[PDB]
Amino acid sequence: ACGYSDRVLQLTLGNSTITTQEAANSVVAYGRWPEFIRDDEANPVDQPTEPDVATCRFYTLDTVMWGKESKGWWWKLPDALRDMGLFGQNMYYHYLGRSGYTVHVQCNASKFHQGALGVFAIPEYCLAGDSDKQRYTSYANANPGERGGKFYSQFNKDNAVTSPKREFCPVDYLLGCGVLLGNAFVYPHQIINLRTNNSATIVLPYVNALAIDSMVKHNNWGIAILPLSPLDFAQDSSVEIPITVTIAPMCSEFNGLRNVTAPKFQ
Amino acid sequence: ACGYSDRVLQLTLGNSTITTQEAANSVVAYGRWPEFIRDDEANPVDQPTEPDVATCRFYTLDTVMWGKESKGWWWKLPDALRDMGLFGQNMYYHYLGRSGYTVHVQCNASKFHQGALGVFAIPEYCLAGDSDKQRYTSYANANPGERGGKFYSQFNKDNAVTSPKREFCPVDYLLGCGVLLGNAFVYPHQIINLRTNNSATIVLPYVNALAIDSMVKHNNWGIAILPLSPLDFAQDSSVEIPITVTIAPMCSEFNGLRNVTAPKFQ
Amino acid sequence: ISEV
Amino acid sequence: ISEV
Amino acid sequence: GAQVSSQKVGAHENSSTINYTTINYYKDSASNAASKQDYSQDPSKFTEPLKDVLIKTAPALN
Amino acid sequence: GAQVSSQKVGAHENSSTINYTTINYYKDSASNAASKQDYSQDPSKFTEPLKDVLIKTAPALN
Amino acid sequence: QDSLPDTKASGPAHSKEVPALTAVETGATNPLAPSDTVQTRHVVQRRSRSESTIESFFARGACVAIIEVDNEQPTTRAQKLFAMWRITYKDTVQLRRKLEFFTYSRFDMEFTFVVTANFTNANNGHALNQVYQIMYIPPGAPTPKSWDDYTWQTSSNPSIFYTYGAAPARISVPYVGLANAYSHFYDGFAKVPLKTDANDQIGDSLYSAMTVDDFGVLAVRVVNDHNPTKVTSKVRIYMKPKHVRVWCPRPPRAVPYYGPGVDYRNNLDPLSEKGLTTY
Amino acid sequence: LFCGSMMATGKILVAYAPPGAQPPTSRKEAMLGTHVIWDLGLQSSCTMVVPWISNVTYR
Ligand SMILES: CCOC(=O)c1ccc(OCCCCC2CCN(c3ccc(C)nn3)CC2)cc1
Ligand SMILES: *C(=O)CCCCCCCCCCCCC
Ligand SMILES: *C(=O)CCCCCCCCCCCCC
Repeated sequence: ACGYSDRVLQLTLGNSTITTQEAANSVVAYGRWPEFIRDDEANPVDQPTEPDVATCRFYTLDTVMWGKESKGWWWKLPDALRDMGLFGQNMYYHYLGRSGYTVHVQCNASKFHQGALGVFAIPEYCLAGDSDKQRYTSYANANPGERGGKFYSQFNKDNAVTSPKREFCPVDYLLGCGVLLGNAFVYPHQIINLRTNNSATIVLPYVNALAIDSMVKHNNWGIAILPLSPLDFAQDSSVEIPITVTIAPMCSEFNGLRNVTAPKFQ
Repeated sequence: ACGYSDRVLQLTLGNSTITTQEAANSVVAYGRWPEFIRDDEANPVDQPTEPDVATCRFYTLDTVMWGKESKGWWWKLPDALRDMGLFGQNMYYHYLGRSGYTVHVQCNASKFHQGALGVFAIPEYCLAGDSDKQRYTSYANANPGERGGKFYSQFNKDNAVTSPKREFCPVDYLLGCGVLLGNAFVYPHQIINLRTNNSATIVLPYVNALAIDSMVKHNNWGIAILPLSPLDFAQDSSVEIPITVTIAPMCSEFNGLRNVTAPKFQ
Repeated sequence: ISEV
Repeated sequence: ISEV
Repeated sequence: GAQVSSQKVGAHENSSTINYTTINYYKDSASNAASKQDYSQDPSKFTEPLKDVLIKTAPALN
Repeated sequence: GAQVSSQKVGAHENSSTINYTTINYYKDSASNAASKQDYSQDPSKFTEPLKDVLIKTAPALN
Repeated sequence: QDSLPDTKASGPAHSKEVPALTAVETGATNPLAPSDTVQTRHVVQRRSRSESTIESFFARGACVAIIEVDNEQPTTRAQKLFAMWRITYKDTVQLRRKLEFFTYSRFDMEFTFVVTANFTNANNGHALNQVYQIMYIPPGAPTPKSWDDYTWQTSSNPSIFYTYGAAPARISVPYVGLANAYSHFYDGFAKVPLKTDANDQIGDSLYSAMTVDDFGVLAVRVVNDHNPTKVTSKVRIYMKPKHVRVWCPRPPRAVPYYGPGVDYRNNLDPLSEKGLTTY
Repeated sequence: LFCGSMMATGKILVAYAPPGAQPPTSRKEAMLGTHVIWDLGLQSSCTMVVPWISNVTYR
């Protein structure tokens, strides 16, 4: 009653609040809300750290621009947040860390613009590489941090054998991983179709073969954003609109405290 | 019953445990155990961060050496812990922070050594300066971090007017602050007298004119260690034994989260 | 037996 | 039987 | 220890419920055959992961 | 003479307690298989052979 | 009963209720039935999904390996008097693709062994029936250097002694994972490069790979001392997952596999040419 | 176990760092993980428990 709607949401976590007046409802991945490790599923015996409001709040990543040639963007979790305030510090000071996430993807335009973003949350998003060499992508390349990576329309094999790039070569219609993109919809997702909605909101539970794992060694969720339908406007052949990704950790807990991990990203 | 004693203690906080077989009981400053801010004494309205085991554990500072000429050492809290793991990160990411402390001072020798350490926990330990210029000690000099500062047997006025040192000149019998050292015993304290005990253990409550304050701008407690009776051994005129200070934050809570404070210690 |  |  | 269940009879002989008998011979359950009596479930966690699940005759967006 | 016991079920099929049946065919118990239902015990005769066994929070030597 | 829902009789409509319209942007599939959009009759439905249950889908013994072992005069150069295979479902493609519809799995495993043999050469006399030893060597255990060295003593490792000509050998394996479920996909590394490392090889690892030995090996040999004439044998291993559970669905592999990970190399063009308005 | 003379005294820090970071080279780094400060005295021996802190259920 009163005047409520499927399109207007307010998300509040910690000292951060997001408003949206053009949502397309919101997704809870696999019907499961984030939760803490239960005593009967517990494995590390040491008393956990639960930083609560200091880590479970909204971090906004660097904005990417969507234009007519944009083939797509990808991110990995927890990696995109490794340098995010106290969440990042907690991740690198503990051997173990589990956390769920609220993902809020932002992209507004105008009633005369056109285009549709496919936003996909993929469990264990293993990506394909550069080379004749199998399973050879380097850690530093596998993990772009906040920057994320991109997709390509086709497979350019990194030829230079002698001093190899050791990078991923994610081809768009193959979801960067040897499968057809049209089936990516079996993964938790939303579509930002510009005539309908400004944004997508996906709530992610911790998903793993274990209750807790190494956040530095292993990414749990991949965020893939691909243009299902290309950006278009009026007749201006070189349109560009911003896409902004804001992500919040949820029910974060950490075990195995010691001196800080300093990975080598060179 | 069974075999228990005033001299043998085990202190456990977080993933850290201290044992001692030669204690002289332990002091709880002003009869008050550390506690969290109560709702009816609360002032900042934002939901606090309580890092618990990740910050409320024992940090061991760099060891100092006690020799026949050692006039004394001093430290300030929270300053001595500003770079200590996740406690330090929480201190610098929040405008407000309150915390109590367990202070454990360590100094063993042998039944043939001699000497007595006066260990004092002082609320608001304002120290005296260098100069003709009053209240002129610089922030970077007022705050030695983990290193602490020292005492002097006498007042050497920093003469160089033109490019002033802006340092403290803490004279030992004046407790570095214009009073007589013999009265420092009205402050919470223990004595490490080497024929009696290896160590001192003082539990400090948060003490302030406010329930919570800026930890970066203001130190709550000063730790002063002065040799009440000089170190002596056999006939060897240049004896030296280590003093080690281990400190644990207790009931730590933080308010006012934002981007990290990076003070200039140059 | 355990006839279901 | 001897079902335990 | 014999376990008795009804068969789902497809082509019925010209001759009602028919049964089959099972006995486990080994202590380790890994050694056991497959019961093949498998319960199903709703697809909704996949077909409808929405926080506000709405009814098909109403407007999806409101 | 059939003997019926519960299996400790590890990986559960998508289909509760499952059982297995045993029968001894021979008069000599040496011929029998291994029950593998083995009870355990305290290590104390090895970890603590002390005439006065003391409690861990008290001083070992007093 | 396990039959699917009956079709309800549905008549004409003139209303403000519009099941036919929706918004896929939400992430949802429209829950429609024939009666929401056309007039339907009552159908008592008897069909069922019995054969497409997870157990029924995997309830089949699939070929995962062909191990070849020779029985001949131990000469002195690289021979096949014994062989070793790392246990995996990835040397073959068919079962691999089926398991990979899902991210995680948990199950017991049934192994069946078909052994075939033949005479390698035109003729030197013949061979008396062979017994084969299939030994499981879990990670950590001593691996054989010689077809009849002490490791084959098998005091603690499980071994099967198969007689040629007998019904194919069969055993069952419990769920043996270090985790609560088997990961068909692992987006991570076994090691992390640290800023303080000496060479930057200390922290190097294969992407997606977890443990170095995974689940160990099957060492196979002919227990028989060699005949004068050589006999060559092949052991075909059929794997069946039983008492199966699976989590998190995935798109099936659309392009040819290129090694143990998700890497693709070529034949990246899975779909045929068909005109937009052609039936 | 301290097998020194009874006139000998000392305090020792023994520690356990769960995997993932740089293996400790300084007491400063070691202090930060699981640890016991052992004081030598009449009770001759000290016990540090290495708690089960693992990602996998079995190593
Ligand atoms: C590498 C990718 O594949 C997997 O993740 C994966 C996961 C699970 C799998 O299950 C196999 C694990 C059990 C390994 C072996 C355990 C014991 N085995 C035996 C043992 C004894 C004998 C005589 N014969 N076989 C044969 C299998 C196999 C592969
Ligand atoms: C429950 O099983 C009681 C009834 C037993 C009937 C006779 C079973 C004959 C088969 C014996 C199986 C022995 C397996 C080791
Ligand atoms: C107890 O065993 C009474 C039930 C017997 C059930 C039938 C057993 C059939 C197997 C007979 C075993 C004969 C062994 C010499």
